Amino acid sequence: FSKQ
Amino acid sequence: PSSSMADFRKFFAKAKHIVIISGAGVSAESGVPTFRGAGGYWRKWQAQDLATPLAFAHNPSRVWEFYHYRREVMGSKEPNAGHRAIAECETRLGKQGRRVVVITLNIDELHRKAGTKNLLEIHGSLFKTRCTSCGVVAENYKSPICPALSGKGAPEPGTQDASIPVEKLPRCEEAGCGGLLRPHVVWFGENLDPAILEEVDRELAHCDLCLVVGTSSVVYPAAMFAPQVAARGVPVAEFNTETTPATNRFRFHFQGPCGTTLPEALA
Ligand SMILES: [Cl-]
Ligand SMILES: [Zn+2]
Repeated sequence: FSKQ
Repeated sequence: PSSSMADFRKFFAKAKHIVIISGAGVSAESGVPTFRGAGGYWRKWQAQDLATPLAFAHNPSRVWEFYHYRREVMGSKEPNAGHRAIAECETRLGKQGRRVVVITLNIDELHRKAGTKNLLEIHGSLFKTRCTSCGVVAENYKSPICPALSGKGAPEPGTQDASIPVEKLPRCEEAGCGGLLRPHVVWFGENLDPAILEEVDRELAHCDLCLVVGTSSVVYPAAMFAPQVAARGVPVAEFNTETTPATNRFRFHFQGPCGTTLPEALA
C-alpha cells in the first residue's frame, strides 16, 4: 500500500 | 478508551506475542528532528515537501543535503526511556519464550541502537542507500556520505543550496553501474516493500497484544495496522501525547510522553  | 494501567498490565502479564508499532513521537523524545508539525523545519521545508519523488526529481542535491543533515545529527542522539523500555521488554520476555516485535515507521535506527532485535523498519533507514539505476540496497554509515556533502546540509533558514552536480552526489559502487543513489527511505506517495508488508501481516496475524506508541495514526498504510488486529479481539493500547483519529478504536489510551508511560507499562 502507498505511503500517505 | 480505558486508561486503567492496572487493567492493561493484566493483559501484558499473559501476552505471548506482543507487537509494538512506533512512530515519530518516540524519535522526537530523543530530540531527533522529525520535520513534521513542529517539527520543526529544515531551512524552509518540512518532510512533506522534501521526502517525495517530486522533490528528488527536481533537486536531488537539496534532498541529499536534507538527508545528510539528518544522518549527521544522529551522532548527538541516543535512545530514550521509551526505546530502552521496549528493548528490555523484548529481552526479558524472550527468555520466557515470549515474542516481542517492533514495527517502526521511524528511520533513525534508535530502536536498533537500544538493542531491539525483532524489528521491521517499514519506512527504510537514513543509513541505507538505494541505487536509482540498478536498485541495489546497501548500508551506509559514512560521515559524510560523499565528499561534496562535507559541511553541507546546514539547517538555518537562508542557507544557500549546495547545488551539488548530480555526478558528485552519492554514486552506486556496483561495478558497471555508478548510478545515482537515493536514501532508502519510503517517500510520500511511494508503496511500501511488499516483502516487508508480508512480514508485518504475519506478526499482526499471530500477536495477542498490540501497542501503538508515539504514532499520529494518519500515515497509511501504517495507520491501519492496529485496526485489523482489534478485529480478532486483540487488545490495542495507544500511548501518545494526544488523541488521534484512531484513538476511539482502541481498548486503552494512555496519554503522555512515551518515555513516561512505557517504562511503567512494560515493567
Ligand atoms: Cl508517526
Ligand atoms: Zn546502481
